[PDB]
Amino acid sequence: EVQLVESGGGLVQPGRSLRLSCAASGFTFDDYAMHWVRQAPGKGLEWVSGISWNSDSIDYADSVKGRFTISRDNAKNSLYLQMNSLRAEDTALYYCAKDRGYEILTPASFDYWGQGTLVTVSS
Amino acid sequence: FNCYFPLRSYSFRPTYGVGHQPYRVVVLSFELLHAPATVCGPKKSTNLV
Amino acid sequence: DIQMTQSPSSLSASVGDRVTITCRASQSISSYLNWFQHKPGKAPKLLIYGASSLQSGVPSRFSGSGSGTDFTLTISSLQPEDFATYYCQQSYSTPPYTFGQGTKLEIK
Amino acid sequence: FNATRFASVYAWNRKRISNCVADYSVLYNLAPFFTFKCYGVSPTKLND
Repeated sequence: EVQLVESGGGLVQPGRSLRLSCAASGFTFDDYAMHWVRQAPGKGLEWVSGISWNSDSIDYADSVKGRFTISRDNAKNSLYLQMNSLRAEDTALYYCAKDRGYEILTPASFDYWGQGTLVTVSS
Repeated sequence: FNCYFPLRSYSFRPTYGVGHQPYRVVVLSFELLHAPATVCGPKKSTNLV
Repeated sequence: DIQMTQSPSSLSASVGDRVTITCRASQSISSYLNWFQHKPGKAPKLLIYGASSLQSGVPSRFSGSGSGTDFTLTISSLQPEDFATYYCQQSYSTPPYTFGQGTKLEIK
Repeated sequence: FNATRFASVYAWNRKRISNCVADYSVLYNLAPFFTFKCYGVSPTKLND
């Protein structure tokens, strides 16, 4: 019943930067871990990044290391993702899934998911 | 789950306190009744006056 | 562990005396000690089981007492066949049935 | 029981419970709670 609203999607040229916002209101956000994952238009799901309940332990996907950064605002119960140095392969769908646990690297997986937002990287 | 063995073993040890030391109990039930009695206390008979 | 000590080793008395022997333990054993009489020529025999419980068939002259860490045996009559070696044994500590040193008794 | 984060063993968390009805059958009916050791009181008569 929890709500996960995502925005920031659109069409941008390769090499530009943008922001994605994911806001949650149906649960307590101060003690849950959150993750960004990627579903390709013609392939399966892939994990991208995630943050814990507090901004101490942080992880990124190997294919996106050094390019993407995440931020978390517990005051307004939301998180942001900065899209930098975009290339032709980043035109997929992105979800904002909620981890069952509190840390970043735990055997507990994502509990509740949100509707994906479509981004396009082309001229 | 939700299924327990009803038998539990007493782990008697000499290091336990008095409240946990084993105690042997023998209970005598007396069928004291007007029926023909066969268990009798030590007593001497007497001539039939 | 546990260590048992015999304060006396050899004691001299007469046929009409009273003798006492003490056995000390390293720590408390909760009155769980036994007293054994060992004739040099035959099999040893038990005198006292438990702290102060007298075994059946032996004369009431022997008397055991004491609890905790120290224990004592006393003979009041000293009949002329009471020449033997007396041992104190504990049965409470983790070392199973460890015996103390002997206690020679002679009459003079 | 269903808390996301517990405290450390040295700083064990103490919670006082009163002025409510306590359903001990809920804790008795969850499979993952493998270890249920109780001393000084029978688990069956906890409800009454």
